[PDB]
Amino acid sequence: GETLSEHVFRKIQSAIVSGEIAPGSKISEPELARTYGISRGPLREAIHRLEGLRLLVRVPHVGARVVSLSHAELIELYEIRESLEGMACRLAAERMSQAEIDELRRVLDTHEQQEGDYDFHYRIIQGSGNATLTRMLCGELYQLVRMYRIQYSTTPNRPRQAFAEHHRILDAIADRDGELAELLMRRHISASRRNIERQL
Amino acid sequence: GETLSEHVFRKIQSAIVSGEIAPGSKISEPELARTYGISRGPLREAIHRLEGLRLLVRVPHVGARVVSLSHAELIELYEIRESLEGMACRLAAERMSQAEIDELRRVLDTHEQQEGDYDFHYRIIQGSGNATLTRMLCGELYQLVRMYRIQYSTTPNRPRQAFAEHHRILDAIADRDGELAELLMRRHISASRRNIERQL
Ligand SMILES: [Zn+2]
Ligand SMILES: [Zn+2]
Repeated sequence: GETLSEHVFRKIQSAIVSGEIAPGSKISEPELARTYGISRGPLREAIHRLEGLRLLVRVPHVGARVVSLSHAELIELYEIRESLEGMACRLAAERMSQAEIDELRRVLDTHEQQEGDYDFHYRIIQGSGNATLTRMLCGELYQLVRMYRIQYSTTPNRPRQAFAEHHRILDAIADRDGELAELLMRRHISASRRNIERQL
Repeated sequence: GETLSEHVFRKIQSAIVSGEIAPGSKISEPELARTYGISRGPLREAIHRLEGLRLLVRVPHVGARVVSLSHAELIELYEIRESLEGMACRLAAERMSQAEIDELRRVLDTHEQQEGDYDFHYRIIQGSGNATLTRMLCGELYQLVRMYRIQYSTTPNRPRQAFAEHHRILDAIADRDGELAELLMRRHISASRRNIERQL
């Protein structure tokens, strides 16, 4: 079972990621507490966790604000993403069983929108054999990625460019070439960042 | 101000890291709740966070256990550490102001034990200009590092070997060579892992 402080966290985290609460919105704490009817005891525990995930920001006199969704935060998020997703492909090419790679191939063929992208990257991170890697990618970093993409959709020709990048990454993992797969993942993540930048 | 669930978390996290609670120890939940006298409402919120940090482990019928401190967990922890500390040096050589580098040089000269190591790595991660990087290194990963080193001290000749490795890393950062500094950091982190492995 979950605690009350955890139920409030994820329901707030979903409203921020999906866009129900706009970026930069001031969080009315006694007001939002009336929406769920729970004391401020465990409520600060929820807000403090969202500040650590850099979904909210602590303003010193005023209180908590939804993150700026700015250019500097985008560079911060894709720096770590490039390093973590890169080493995930390096370990996946080393550790993914054969049957794991064909399953990764099926998911690619069928999807031939942003959740099909999640499916491809999720297996690779899972195939890396590192649970701490999954917590930082799928648990923390992918939450801020999801709310940049909702506010800034992909450009018309991106899904075709990104799909070919996926095929080359999978082919390097199947060939057990971790050095090439890490390099291809970095280019693919860097291409995703430049897409969001062109719409800021 | 902090919440009660957060006060209990850090006091438990300190007892696990320092070694007051042995690795693999079964956590008696109603018993440990009597030690602090707080209901199980916010208590599960503390245990769940420690499982995410992989300091505890959830056993399905029994409950929570202190982490195994095994060889597989050591490889998991130093995989991410190599990638994150490596890119931290790459960004630090790009972004650390001049005055930041001399300050990093002073700390090295004076310390010429495991907290002097923390001081050197802390400035570099701080100099990387990435706050999310600091949260994952100093906040989460360094907690599991601290409890491996307490249970397994350094070998007699390690501080001399590690000190020279620090001087070469700082020299690459001062020369603004991010590619070399990232490579030197990886070798230095890999050397630290092999030290702990020799005592397992
Ligand atoms: Zn993708
Ligand atoms: Zn060191």
